[PDB]
Amino acid sequence: HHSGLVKMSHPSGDVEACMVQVTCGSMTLNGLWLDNTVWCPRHVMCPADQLSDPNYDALLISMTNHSFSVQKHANLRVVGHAMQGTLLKLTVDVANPSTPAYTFTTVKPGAAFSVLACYNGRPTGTFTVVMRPNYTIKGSFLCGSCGSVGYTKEGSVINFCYMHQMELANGTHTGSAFDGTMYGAFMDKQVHQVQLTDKYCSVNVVAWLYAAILNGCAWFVKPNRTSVVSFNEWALANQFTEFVGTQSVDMLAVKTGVAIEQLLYAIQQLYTGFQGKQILGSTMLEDEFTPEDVNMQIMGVV
Amino acid sequence: HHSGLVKMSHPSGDVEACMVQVTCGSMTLNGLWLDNTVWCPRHVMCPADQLSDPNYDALLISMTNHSFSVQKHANLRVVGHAMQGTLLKLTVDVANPSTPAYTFTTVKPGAAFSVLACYNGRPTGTFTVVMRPNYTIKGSFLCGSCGSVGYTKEGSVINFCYMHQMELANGTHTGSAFDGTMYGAFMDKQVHQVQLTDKYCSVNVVAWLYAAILNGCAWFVKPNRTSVVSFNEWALANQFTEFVGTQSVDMLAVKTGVAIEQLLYAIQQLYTGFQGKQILGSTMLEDEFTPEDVNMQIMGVV
Repeated sequence: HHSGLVKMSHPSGDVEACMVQVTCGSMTLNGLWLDNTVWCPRHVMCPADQLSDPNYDALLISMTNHSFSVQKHANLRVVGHAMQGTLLKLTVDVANPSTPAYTFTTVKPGAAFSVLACYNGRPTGTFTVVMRPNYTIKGSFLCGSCGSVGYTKEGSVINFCYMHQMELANGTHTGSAFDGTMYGAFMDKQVHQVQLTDKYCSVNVVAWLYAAILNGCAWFVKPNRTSVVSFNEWALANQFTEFVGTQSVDMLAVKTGVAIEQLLYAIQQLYTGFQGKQILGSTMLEDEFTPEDVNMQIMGVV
Repeated sequence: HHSGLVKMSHPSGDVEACMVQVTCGSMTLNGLWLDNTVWCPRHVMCPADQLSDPNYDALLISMTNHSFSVQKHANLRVVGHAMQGTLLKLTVDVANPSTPAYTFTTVKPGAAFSVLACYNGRPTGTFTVVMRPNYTIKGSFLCGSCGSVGYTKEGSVINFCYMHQMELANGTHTGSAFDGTMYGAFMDKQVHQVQLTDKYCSVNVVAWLYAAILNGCAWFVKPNRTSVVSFNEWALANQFTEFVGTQSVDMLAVKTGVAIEQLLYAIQQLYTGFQGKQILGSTMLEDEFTPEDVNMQIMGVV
């Protein structure tokens, strides 16, 4: 029985109309054109032959407005340049007439967001990811994809949360918030960097087990219960995040009549082994679907 | 090590500008507005209290142009109505100024395509699926989503291949081609229908194993070989599709130096058990990624 659960992205049209190409010297990547501002990663200033441990403060000073070329696939004349953390803020002379209603925000581990992968200012695909507990995402990014953006949507308002910067040695990806900070302890330097350990997102595992119940698959449900506090102590020893419930999890508990604390116990047992049984066609726990995804795609509740 | 492989959809903007709401009597669903034509599922004519085994020929005759209301979220005046298989073809007085370059086509089992899920003429998410060997897809569709469309893209040209019609008892979905035929032996009737058995898509499994090698995971590779002909005889007895190679598979064979016939042997062995080992973090074979996906997302080859 198919769960009805898929990796679902926001429609990308509104963001598509905001993507531009930014070139500086030997380097080309993507930017995001909102109002009179173009945001892009600051390593566009960096000579393609010196991306290792660059001095961005000095590269910045060396640039003038004419050092930047912004192109929509039109030329947008740059009339101002600034650096905020790991991002540039270029002011251009034309405001984007397709600028949507938007905010900036910072996404938290466990939460999902949509990504528009672009090359040369040209959108090429969209996908959705969860921010891992070690502040990477498991994306699909190649050379020339920096500046691609990740975003959520609430109603008509687009909440930009991510601008892609780099790949780590283990094939996962990270980038910046639009306040210029990198997610995690990462730096936009092409050198060896420690990576924090990943973890299962307990809340998303709970969501997944609820999805299974909503699909009639409930063999893992016993009357036994672990409290939230005792789960969280267990979790620290076991590479799960600590669980923090939400209203969306409460809704699932109500629709199913199965308590969070019964699924926490179930997780503790399934972690040691499924024992031949499957769950929604899987033999390991799934933490890539959020309580919100389950509520929306299975129950029609946004 | 993350493969770099994700479920990737085309950017949806071009199709978003083609979606409308179609209402007839008690029923509302989505349509696709290209040129002066709006396509939508024919059960929009069916009284919401009689969707079981309807007589569409008689419902059709009972309609006039004013029986249909088309709305873009504008009102498009209907000046012609026709039925082609399981689809209506409404002619409207305004041509869609955002009509992209397009074709119609029919997607084949194993092949991937992007879906724009809409409700009330309003796009709400996008995702990508593979056409299963029993001519269902594992989608995420609720009431009011009929008329959502699936499509591929070649360059700038959008190839429409699917208009959503129904959910089956096992939670999978099917619909029509734009020639009006349903995929498989399905009928657009809300009654019990046999369902063919699903199968692993051998070609996509081969793609997946190649992806694993490209990510450094090659323990399942032995010098042993099964020919294509002997695999295909095995496959019929084992709920795999018969394998049919393509140029995109040949490219992967060349990049890796590992022959198709070595991975066919590997599949025959992994089918009986992985034996504790994993493959790209999975303990079962994966057939949701195509040779094209692997070439594009891992190697930069379209």
